[PDB]
Amino acid sequence: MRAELNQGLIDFLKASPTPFHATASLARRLEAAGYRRLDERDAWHTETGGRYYVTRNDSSLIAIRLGRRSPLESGFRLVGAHTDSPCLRVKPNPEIARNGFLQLGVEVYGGALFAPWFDRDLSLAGRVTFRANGKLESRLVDFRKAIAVIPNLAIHLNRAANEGWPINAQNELPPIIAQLAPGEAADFRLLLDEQLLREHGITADVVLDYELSFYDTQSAAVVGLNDEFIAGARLANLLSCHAGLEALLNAEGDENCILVCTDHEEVPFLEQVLRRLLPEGDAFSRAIQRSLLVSADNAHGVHPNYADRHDANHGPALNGGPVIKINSNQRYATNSETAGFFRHLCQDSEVPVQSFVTRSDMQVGVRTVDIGLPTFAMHSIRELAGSHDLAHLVKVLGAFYASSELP
Amino acid sequence: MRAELNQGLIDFLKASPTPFHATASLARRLEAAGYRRLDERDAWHTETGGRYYVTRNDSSLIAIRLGRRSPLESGFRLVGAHTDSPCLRVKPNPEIARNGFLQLGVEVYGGALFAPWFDRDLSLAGRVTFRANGKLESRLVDFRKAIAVIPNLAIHLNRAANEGWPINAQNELPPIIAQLAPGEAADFRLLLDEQLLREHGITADVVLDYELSFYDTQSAAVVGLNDEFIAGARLANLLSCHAGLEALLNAEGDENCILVCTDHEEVPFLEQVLRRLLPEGDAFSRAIQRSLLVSADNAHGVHPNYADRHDANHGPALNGGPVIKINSNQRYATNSETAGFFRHLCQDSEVPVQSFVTRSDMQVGVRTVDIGLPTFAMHSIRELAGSHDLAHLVKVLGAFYASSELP
Amino acid sequence: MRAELNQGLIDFLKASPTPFHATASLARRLEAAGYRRLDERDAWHTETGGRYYVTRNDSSLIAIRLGRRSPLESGFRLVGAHTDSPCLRVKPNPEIARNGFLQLGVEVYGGALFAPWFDRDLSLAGRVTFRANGKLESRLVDFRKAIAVIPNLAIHLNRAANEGWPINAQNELPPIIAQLAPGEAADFRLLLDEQLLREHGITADVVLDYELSFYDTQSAAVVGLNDEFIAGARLANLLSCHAGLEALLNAEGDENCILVCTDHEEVPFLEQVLRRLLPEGDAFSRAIQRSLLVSADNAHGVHPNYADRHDANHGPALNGGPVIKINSNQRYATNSETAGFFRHLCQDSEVPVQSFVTRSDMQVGVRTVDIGLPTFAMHSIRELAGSHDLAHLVKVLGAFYASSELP
Repeated sequence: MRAELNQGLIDFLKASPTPFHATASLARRLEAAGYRRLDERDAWHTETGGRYYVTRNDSSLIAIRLGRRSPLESGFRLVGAHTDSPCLRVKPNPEIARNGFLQLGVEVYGGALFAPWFDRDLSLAGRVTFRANGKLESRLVDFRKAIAVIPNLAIHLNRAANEGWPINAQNELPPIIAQLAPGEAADFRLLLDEQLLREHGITADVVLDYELSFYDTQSAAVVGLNDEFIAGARLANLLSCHAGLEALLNAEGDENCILVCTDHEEVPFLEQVLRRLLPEGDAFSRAIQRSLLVSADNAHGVHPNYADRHDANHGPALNGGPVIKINSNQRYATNSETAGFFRHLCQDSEVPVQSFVTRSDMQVGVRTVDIGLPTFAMHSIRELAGSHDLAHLVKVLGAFYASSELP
Repeated sequence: MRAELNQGLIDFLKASPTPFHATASLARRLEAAGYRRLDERDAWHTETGGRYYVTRNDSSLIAIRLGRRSPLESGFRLVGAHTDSPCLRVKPNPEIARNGFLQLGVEVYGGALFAPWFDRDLSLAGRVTFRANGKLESRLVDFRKAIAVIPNLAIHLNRAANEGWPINAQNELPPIIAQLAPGEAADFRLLLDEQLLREHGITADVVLDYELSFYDTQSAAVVGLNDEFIAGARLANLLSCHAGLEALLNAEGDENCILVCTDHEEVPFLEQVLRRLLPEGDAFSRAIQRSLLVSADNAHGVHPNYADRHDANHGPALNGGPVIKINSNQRYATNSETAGFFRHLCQDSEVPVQSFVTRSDMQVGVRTVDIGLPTFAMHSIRELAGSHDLAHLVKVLGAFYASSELP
Repeated sequence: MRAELNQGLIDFLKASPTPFHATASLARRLEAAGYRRLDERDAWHTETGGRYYVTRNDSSLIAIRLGRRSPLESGFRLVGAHTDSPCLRVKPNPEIARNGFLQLGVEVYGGALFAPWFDRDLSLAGRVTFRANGKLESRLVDFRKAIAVIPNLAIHLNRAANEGWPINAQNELPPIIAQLAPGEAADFRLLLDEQLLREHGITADVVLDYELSFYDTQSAAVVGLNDEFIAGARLANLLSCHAGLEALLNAEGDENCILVCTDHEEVPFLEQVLRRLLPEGDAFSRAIQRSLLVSADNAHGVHPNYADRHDANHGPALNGGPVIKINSNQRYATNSETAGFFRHLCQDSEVPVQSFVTRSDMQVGVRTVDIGLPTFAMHSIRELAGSHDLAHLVKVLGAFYASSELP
């Protein structure tokens, strides 16, 4: 699957600057493929062999493909990933006016590496809540244009820059967006009002509150001498969202398949949705003990400039296939049964597979295997992954969704 | 003057990833406007009204517009800038093969800020010297494609990351360009030999040596909510080269005008060229003491996130015009006469002008005014300047080239 | 409201030295309003228009108003607060007899500020479990009288006292209660036995175990030149409990309303109670996704003597209204929809509203808005809040409970 798979990823990442936009993008694909949307507030609706999806807070999405087999006989095959990434979010009273500039105060979301955010052309996107015609409403907004930058202090006025300093997020991260005339008031909510007009044809009476992320206007791209790598924001964790969605949509077989993409993994929806697909009593527990969750988030590749940060025996290579993550050591994480099963699926699929244990010096109750695609620069504004690995992941996720018996 | 000057800047930066490429791009524009090349190795016959340029080492360039009066009487009007910028250069035996990767060893050129170089899509460009058909030759090469990246270490594996660490250039900076093998051999010279074929049709007996810089594939761009800023690598000092050239080519009047763009700022040609424009004896000193040099670098704008790093009285603004830079501790730097003359040309041109001396706790013999366009993130891989400043500098350098005479 | 409201608070604080006493004070008010206690051990027979409350461990309480529309169509309006505060609790073998005194060993509960506990007139209260007539029983006890003090070491014997020292909880906090005329054994359980007699007229065979907090005998009070402030212990979080209860008892409309006042916030009852209010299966998830929780905890006012400890843009004022708390790094916390809904509710009730994110350098699945009354000196033994703010919160919580539409 190429190449086409990698251009698909690049398009998905571009359409998905934010968990909201990721979720909307997953949704449009689910709907083009015949999946029907359920609202949790309504009575469902639900039919053996139906394909459905449900969202929560417009930022988390569960897709459900019911098969022929009873879950009380065959369980579910669940794939889990997450729609959020570390980033910079605009504060609720954000306007900072100094030395002729307008800046926006930000809060750090997740474990963001701060340095990489400097000297990048940033735009802004996310959810805005407002009142129009007596109604409380929300829409998504994406400025698209490069409107913000967080410049570094020049080396000439910060000479031990390369010796390193403790980056103060409060002081140092606020992006510059404009210059103000001598002259003039700053109103960020008025700018969101203008953006609602331009993007949706809507005129808000009052803009109330928002969840708006800065993001890099540089698109993801295949890089390297033989196109071995992909570079881009949000590879952790939209690459897995995309892989999982692609495997669900192409899935063969008779199994009950679930794709769970949740928000806030960088900080009950699944349980609550699964309990609604089941008769109650002992059904939930019987279904779950026959099920398996493949929990897909990125792993660290052994980095050649920082090799000793890895276990010599457990250094995953980019383009070396999914990594089974061991920490034995957490409750419902990889164990011998789930690791073994996954490992056998890889060999059946002719996909190489790696191992990684989190190095010796540095809830529904479903069995799980924790897996990751090897990744460098995790939590930077621009990460690096293998250009062969999306294909490997989609293939092994497809095999999982069609798999007959678990361990 | 609007988009056109800024778009012209963006095109010039994109054609000029290296001092060699900058020189070649200035030479092509000068030839298109009728300037002819003088070879330093040969006798020159130079006339009143002539338009010439001369290069040295293919990385430095002086353009000469002779007016109707001898420089012995009317002097020269010189604008100085530089073709080089801080960057990373490939070492002469650079292949590093570890953890399945091919990396290239690099040296830091100039006072580069290291951090901003991480997680960027890099290409490579510069001079290659080789033997073809027993002839020693050189050409320029630019791979164009993003073939390299210097990944950050993931936050998970470098958790104090945001608290700063002294980046080790020898260990941390070598870019990844490919995956090998095994036991595939790596030969960078062979790779240059292929690029010589692909780009120039040239076969090459042996590739001997090279001067190659990594550079960002992301183009420069107008950014900001009201398009107030320009972001790009090499704004220091290519912005000034371009302004000077645009001023030289368009300047009214008939003065003796010189544009000097030299390599190895950031670390005799001028004197040796200008001597050859004059008769023997005392002519040189006479013309020089009637001349004035505007030495155009970039200045630090007062940064709103780091504002107390400037003098409170001498904080220049992006888009507030050229800055006259004072340093009494020189050389032949700005003095009252040269600063006065510049300040008066600005007022006549209706261009605003600023001043700047450093915080008080931080040779031909030609009189000089040291000026700069205000700039943030000097010596990063991506700096920021004002989108109105280019027009301002071109106007005033234009008035300067048209001046008779001196303060 | 007034004035009455503030005296009502002062009285509630006085009757509520412990989570057990706060719970019994809420219970008594709820019974006098006609709400009826449901026992979690029993099957419930629950009716539209009902009026109920349930306690667990005698220290958490949930009050329920059932309206005539089903929660499946209209959701619940929940307000959450907590009955506990940081304090010093008596150890299980606590008698310390030294230098002629009797002291009681203490445990620190919550993140209490130590310094403020010194040089205060303390009493003692809480739950005593004992055997009387062979049977195992609990009662609440409150000594009322100032029986304990934790004195500072004098300046003369601690001359660097004002330069700060690390207060050791084990050694420095044990309060003095008496002098032993030795004599003379020290038996705390006997003392507790005498208090049971004095306060309840029961005679106890043996005192087994207890949960006893020291607390300040100084009543809460209106302070300030214009009576702008309220000072007293436990304003975090008994102000919110009080305001919630007042809002619930006076709420207009007939919506489904919950007041949840839980123990141990400072360190499943809600979920387990809500399920019993609904039919089987899908009713729970439907009701919840239609519900909203206003989670009411004190927030930090910007302190004029320590202002830079706030974001200069998000520095909430005492008497400036409830504060909407934003922290994007929490799963079911304020979001743009719940913030916006609450912001508009305040504007519609004519109540001023503020926002707070922290400085950037510093589970039933219900949607939530986290709010707080601006406060100084949490969690001292004596905190400070605005004397207008209780009125603001009671109004806005009234409007929420009377609100048909939820975000």
